[PDB]
Amino acid sequence: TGKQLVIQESILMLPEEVEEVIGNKPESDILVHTAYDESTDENVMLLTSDAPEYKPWALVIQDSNGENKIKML
Amino acid sequence: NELTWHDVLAEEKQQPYFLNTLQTVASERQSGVTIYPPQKDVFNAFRFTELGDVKVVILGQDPYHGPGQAHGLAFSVRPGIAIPPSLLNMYKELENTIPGFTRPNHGYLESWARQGVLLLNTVLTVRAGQAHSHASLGWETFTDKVISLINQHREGVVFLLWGSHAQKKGAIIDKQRHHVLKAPHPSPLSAHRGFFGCNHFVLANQWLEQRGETPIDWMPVLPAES
Repeated sequence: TGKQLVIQESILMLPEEVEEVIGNKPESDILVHTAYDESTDENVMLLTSDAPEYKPWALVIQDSNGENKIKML
Repeated sequence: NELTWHDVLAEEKQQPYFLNTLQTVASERQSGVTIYPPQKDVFNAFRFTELGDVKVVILGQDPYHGPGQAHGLAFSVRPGIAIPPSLLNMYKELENTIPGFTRPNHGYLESWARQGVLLLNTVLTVRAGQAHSHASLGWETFTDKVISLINQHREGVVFLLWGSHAQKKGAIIDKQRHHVLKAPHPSPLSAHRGFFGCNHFVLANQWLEQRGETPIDWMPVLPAES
């Protein structure tokens, strides 16, 4: 059923906050866009730059116990 | 002496930066764009918790850009909207830290508000589906003032500062006039490794009783009316 990847929130983080997790360092402010799902209990995050660009930077998949599946875009 | 949300807010509402902000938003609405926290709700944070009742202060960025989510209070959502990632995790810290606790079934936090928990966002409006879009209107200079006044005319207030953006950055309060706890944002991207072990909620309650002030019930309740 092709439908909506509903972003539930968008948190603005500084580059040094993201580096701390991703391992890579964003050359600007980042916007963490999170979609939840209590089917697989997963957190889908799309990290893009600050407004008004929203230039995709990374995609992060996290499971019930906090493991992160990172991918640079 | 000088004890209400008329504090400077009687001048800080006459100021050009603030007046312009309001209009520029007023126009945008009327112009066709649907800005989000309905004009009626925009100031709810100050409505549910008066300057003198502020015991704790939790800082948020800007409101929810989704339909029906935001209602004027940081982190909180309306009575039937999915509990957002960061509020979801906020519940996790409580489910463990506060032993009386147990999780609600919604993210409506007006309860905390009326107990003196100020749920203040730094920027008060946002465009539908466009995060941080009103981040150049002046809400921040209005919200900085707010924090100043609290740090000026009040004492012993607990500030829960989460995330490099709220924490410090725009939060340079008098460390002894008030109790400032810091930690990383509760967002899945950072909740783990930093946030989850902090007992801000409990600590914020340990320091209150310590002063005689009644503690905060951190478990969400649900009224309504009609």
